[PDB]
Amino acid sequence: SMNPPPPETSNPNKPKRQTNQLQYLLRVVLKTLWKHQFAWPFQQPVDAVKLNLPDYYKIIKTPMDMGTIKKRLENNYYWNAQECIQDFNTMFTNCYIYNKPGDDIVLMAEALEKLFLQKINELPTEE
Ligand SMILES: Cc1noc(C)c1-c1ccc2c(c1)[C@H](OCCO)N(C)C(=O)N2
Repeated sequence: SMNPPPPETSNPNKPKRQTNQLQYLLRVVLKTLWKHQFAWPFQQPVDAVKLNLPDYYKIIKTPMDMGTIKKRLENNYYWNAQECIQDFNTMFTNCYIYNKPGDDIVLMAEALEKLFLQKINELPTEE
């Protein structure tokens, strides 16, 4: 029923870094997806109470959303690009797992992912 606490977006005991790749992830990748017309359902954790989806957090045990990702990048939560790329993949994967292959939300995720894969194809090599 109730929503779980959201994923953490800072942690005093987790080592922080900024790499040119993480800068690219925030400035080009996140920026491009965030502003997209299909971004809004992904800009914050799935609110399963408000959506009336009691099974969401019985099914999805590794939630992720772009709001969480944006804050992680802003806080320099990550050590490397892979951690961030992983968060995006988890977000898309959760969507494809919970929802049916027809669904608008799935089609939305697919277009965002297609864009994601384009931008990530041009990730710079490290400075
Ligand atoms: C993301 C995600 N992954 O699995 C689910 C379910 C979502 C999701 C999150 C928020 C919303 C919706 C779906 C839903 O559909 C949005 C597209 O119609 N809706 C009507 C809405 O108001 N917000």
